[PDB]
Amino acid sequence: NITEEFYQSTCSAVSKGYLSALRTGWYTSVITIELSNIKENKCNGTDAKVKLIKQELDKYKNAVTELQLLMQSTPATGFLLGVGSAIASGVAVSKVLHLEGEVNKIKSALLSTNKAVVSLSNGVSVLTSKVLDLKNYIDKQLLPIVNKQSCSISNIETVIEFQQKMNRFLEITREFSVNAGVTTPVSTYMLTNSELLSLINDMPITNDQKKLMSNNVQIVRQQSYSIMSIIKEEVLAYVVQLPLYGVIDTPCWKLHTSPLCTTNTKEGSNICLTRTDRGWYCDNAGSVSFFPQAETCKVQSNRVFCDTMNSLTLPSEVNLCNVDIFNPKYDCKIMTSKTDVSSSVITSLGAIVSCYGKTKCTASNKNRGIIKTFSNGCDYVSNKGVDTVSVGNTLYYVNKQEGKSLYVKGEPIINFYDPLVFPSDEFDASISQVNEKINQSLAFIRKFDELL
Amino acid sequence: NITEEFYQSTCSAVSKGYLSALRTGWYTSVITIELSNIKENKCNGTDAKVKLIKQELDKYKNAVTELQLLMQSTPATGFLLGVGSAIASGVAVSKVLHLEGEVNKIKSALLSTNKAVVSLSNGVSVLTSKVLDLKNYIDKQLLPIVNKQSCSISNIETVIEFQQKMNRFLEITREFSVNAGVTTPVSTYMLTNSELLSLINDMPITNDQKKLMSNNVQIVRQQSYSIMSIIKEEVLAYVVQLPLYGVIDTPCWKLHTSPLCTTNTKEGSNICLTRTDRGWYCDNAGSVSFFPQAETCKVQSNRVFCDTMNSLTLPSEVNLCNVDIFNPKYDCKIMTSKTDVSSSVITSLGAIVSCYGKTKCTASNKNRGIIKTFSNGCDYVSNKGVDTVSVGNTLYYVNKQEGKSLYVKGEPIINFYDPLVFPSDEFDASISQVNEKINQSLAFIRKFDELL
Amino acid sequence: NITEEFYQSTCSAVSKGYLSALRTGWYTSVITIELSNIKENKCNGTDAKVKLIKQELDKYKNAVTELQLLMQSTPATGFLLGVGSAIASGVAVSKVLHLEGEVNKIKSALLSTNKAVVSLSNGVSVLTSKVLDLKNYIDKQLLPIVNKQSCSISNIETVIEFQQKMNRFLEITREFSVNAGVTTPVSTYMLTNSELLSLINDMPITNDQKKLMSNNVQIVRQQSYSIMSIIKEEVLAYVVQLPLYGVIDTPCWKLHTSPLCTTNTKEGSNICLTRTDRGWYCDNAGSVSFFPQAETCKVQSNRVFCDTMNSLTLPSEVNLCNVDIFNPKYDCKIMTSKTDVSSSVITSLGAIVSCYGKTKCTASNKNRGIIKTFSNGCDYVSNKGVDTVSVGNTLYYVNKQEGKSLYVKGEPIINFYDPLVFPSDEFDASISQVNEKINQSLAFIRKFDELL
Repeated sequence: NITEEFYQSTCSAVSKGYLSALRTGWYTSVITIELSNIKENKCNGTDAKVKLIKQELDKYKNAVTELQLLMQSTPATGFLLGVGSAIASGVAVSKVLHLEGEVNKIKSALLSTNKAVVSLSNGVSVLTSKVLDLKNYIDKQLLPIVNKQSCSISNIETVIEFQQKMNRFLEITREFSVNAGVTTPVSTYMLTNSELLSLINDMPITNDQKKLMSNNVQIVRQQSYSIMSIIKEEVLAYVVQLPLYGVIDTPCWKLHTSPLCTTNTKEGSNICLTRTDRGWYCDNAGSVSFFPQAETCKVQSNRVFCDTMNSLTLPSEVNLCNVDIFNPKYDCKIMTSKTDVSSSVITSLGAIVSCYGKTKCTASNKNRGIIKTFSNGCDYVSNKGVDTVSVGNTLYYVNKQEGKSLYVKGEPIINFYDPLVFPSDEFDASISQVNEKINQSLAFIRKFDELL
Repeated sequence: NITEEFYQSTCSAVSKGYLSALRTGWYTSVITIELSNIKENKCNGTDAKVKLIKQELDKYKNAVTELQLLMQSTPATGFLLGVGSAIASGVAVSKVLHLEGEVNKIKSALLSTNKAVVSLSNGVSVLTSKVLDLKNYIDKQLLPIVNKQSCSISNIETVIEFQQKMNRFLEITREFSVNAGVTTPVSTYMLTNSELLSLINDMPITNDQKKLMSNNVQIVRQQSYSIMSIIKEEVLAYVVQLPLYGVIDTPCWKLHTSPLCTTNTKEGSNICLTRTDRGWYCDNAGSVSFFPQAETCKVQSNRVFCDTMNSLTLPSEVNLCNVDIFNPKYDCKIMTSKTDVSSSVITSLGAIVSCYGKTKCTASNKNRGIIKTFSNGCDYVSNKGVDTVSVGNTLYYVNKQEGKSLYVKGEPIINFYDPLVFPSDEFDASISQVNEKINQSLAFIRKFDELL
Repeated sequence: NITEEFYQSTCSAVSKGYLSALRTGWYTSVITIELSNIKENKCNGTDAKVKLIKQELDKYKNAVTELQLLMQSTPATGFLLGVGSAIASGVAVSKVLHLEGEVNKIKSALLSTNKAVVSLSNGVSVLTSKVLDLKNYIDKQLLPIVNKQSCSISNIETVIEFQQKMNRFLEITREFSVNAGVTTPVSTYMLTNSELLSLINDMPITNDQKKLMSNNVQIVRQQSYSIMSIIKEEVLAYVVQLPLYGVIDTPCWKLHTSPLCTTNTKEGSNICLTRTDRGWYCDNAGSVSFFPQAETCKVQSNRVFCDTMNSLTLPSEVNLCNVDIFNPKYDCKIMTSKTDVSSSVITSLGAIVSCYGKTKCTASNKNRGIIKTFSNGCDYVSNKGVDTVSVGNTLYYVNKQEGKSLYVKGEPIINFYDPLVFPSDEFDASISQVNEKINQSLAFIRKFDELL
């Protein structure tokens, strides 16, 4: 389903067999945990069971005061990408929860059922859920024991039952403290698989997005956030910021670039060219979304998950950069220099190899050994036969993803540019920029020749 | 308390309502944990309690030898920032602890009280503390049981008591192994809240810094380090590198830049300008501290915490860059190019929006929907009315921090520069650099015209 | 054993007392854990022990289904470095394990002994091991209890024995879920010290590499990967990708660069020069390996561990850049600008200090206070006397590593270049590039003077 074409003219390759899943929104859900006020009780004794229960209660109290310590702390966590607050919706919902009666309203609403829809003070309604019931255990089967009337423990079963109806509050508090209240990815302790699926079921997305997020809950967790919101009264509420995917089943292709120099035998004076448009290109609505940072975009089988916050808006004519560089519809972006370095780029369905100078290049195999030797120039081999490629000192491994590969032979575009008037200081210039500079220099030389 | 002013001339905004807290030093404290030499004992049996105790002792021995495994391992963890060793003081204190009799001296000093001041071998005195007492349990209430004379366990209370007077050694050892001996931020297991506050109380800082670090212990942990130092004899010592704040209650302002191009209708030939001085500007003593990396600086309410290691020293005249770009006192830094891209910058008290070409721009609201439409040019709206802003394909969320915003209307400085002789290759140039280049080109053309 | 020489001509320093350990391959080993199919059993009761056992079994089932959730998820995790898949070998071994009968073959092979060599379906034989035996406990001492015939628990010893013959499956599953199936560094829970040493013993490396990796198992863990491979039948297999070091005991030196400007008293017109070749330089076979990213290379005492994937191949003549910049054998790389900034670089055996303009510079000591004051110009002091250095607003700490330092006095190379025709826009140019630009400008001026 994944097809790859390599263009020898620009030493770039694309993979147009991918399906898109772009995050175009945020969904906030409040998760509450009921707590108990046992700090007043101070049951103590020389008995081993009493000491163990006291230590467990001390750990619980430490966790509670350490969560309360985060209450007075605001939560917060290529060059043209810009900046943005990814957790802004979560902190807004937290601030809306910070008002006086919202805790009382959430308790009154959740006092009947586990999951309910609550209208907040700002007019925005968010789904609310209760995951843990610690009060129902402490105040009913532990509070009489901790009370000073008895201050005695019958058996170790009680302390183990407490540890197990706990340990989860402990891990949640530890994660909140380590991640300063903003934790990503959301762990299973913070939101288990069943509760996550239930929350996805009641989200107002459509059936296709529901199925997609149910089949990629790991990516959902990786693209989610959990922010500490309130610790007041006898409840603990933290907001989960689930992603919203509004772009479903649309074409996307990843573009890989490798530097292409000239084949001059001299050590110097070897001009070079490289394309500065690496990343994913997703189409959503009459335009192409550019994702320069490949780390923010995750690939699951044939489906790619990308974040629109770290994205750039480009016109639909950017696709012509792959077929015709000198097309007038769009201005392709290139980088110019003459550092004759040797390097190779590993692709999903192959490996672009371009070693220059006195650097060897071997495409080895796990059984037949070396099967291909590269000369001076851009080259590309599909992963059907070659398992790993070696460039000089390095030993790169080629991904063994199944698919089809295509080779588009063409004359390199660096052979059409005169090295005498070739600028080698461009960092983020374009084809039009380089053409204008070359024309300026050539016309300068022409007018000098005419004046002489 | 936070005020923001936006300048239309340079498409930059500042927020001068912040208070500074700069780290200008390091404080090292040694924390010791007593251990026991049970490796000689090999009590075993078919009883379930004996097997459980043996497994717990095996886990303890594994933790001990895994900490001893780190003994023979040295600990170690915009372009003009430079390099530096953040844990150099900690490794120096560790090396000073590595001498022969320092372990014996620390044991003799801490044998009486929990916290004491110890003069080291290098003449530097550091506060020392003992957080765990595992020897007092193992050698007094467990050693007779583990001894081969009995090799029998009366009840499961003993194994649970051991697990709980432990599990903390376990987590500490796991964190040390995961983080290669240098862990940051310091977890509550490594230094609890009470011990951290006690250590802050005896630090020789003044009352203001004491109160500030007591109210921001989360930031203190985030800016602290814990380095494994020694595992010898029957003690385990690791050094905690707490930050020292020598700059308290001084003005600081964060500056945000957005690219500003021309409003030409052509697809190309659209010159642009951007300021390359993003980051925080803190004044400490007759100078401004520049922090290009915003990740290293953390904001807590109206107080900002910054690290002087990743800082640059700038004269006090750098403030004039906000009011008068062409002031002769200081040379403002700008970036020149003509890639007409569309992007927006989210600010603390608003959002700077600058979309260019055929890219739409809407400032939506959670209740009234779209409330503002942006034309071609730099613009800025305060977060009082707009909740989220959308640029083309993206959907950015505006922070809802309370404050005041100001708009300073002015003619853009790109309208005063001729695009014909405008350089578009500058990456880290300045106003003087661009003026010199433009003057050179203009004088070149002038002298050609005079020669013809 | 570590010697450092500082060159005043280029304001760069080297440390040639290091020994190399380069990773030139990957070793994959399959680790299997036996599981049991208890999901059919649904023993329940009002007894406290029954409830505790049911909760433990529910936690085990949640861990199992959460590991099964990762089954349908492919695992995946200066400008001339290129890209590459570090876990490609691991995912290839996982795909080879994905075939039909490979699980049955691995079970049949491991049914007799703990560690055995297994020929895979692709013809590549990998060492296989079994670390946990959970089936031998559950199906023999727990299954009769969980069976509906009794559904009763005699004592809490059973549940504690289960928790302890577990908790490790729990931590492994939690780490796999947090790290999306690809975890690095490999924790001790995933591969303990004894099993790691045993695996190193049977690896086909030579004795020298065996000893080196046995003495640096922390670095081995830091440079290793653990990838979820299969969860089928009643076994759980995850592949460990250990590093292979094929370059042993070869010279390596780290090069540090600091900007060096002119000593002009004017605020502007102060040209500067900086070398853009920071990083480690390791020799392996007739060539020098360049590692621009210092984060990927770790230093252990006098031995440096580097990754060849993030490396560049350079000729052996690159060593001449340290002694003779203008040597014709190799073209040294420099950066040109005139931003007169003040900064210092902390070195292993000293600190290169270069502050320019009105910025103070003090080299303080822990006992004698300030011992040295720097004038305008590049300077370097060995860590023998100075403990910490201060540049303007900053307070940098100097590493106290023992060694020898050398000072090579020389005239700065910026004094040989005319500032009038000095280009100040070069980002990654070379000495030849700057010389060509200067010669072009000078010849242009010459021919103008001759024409006038």
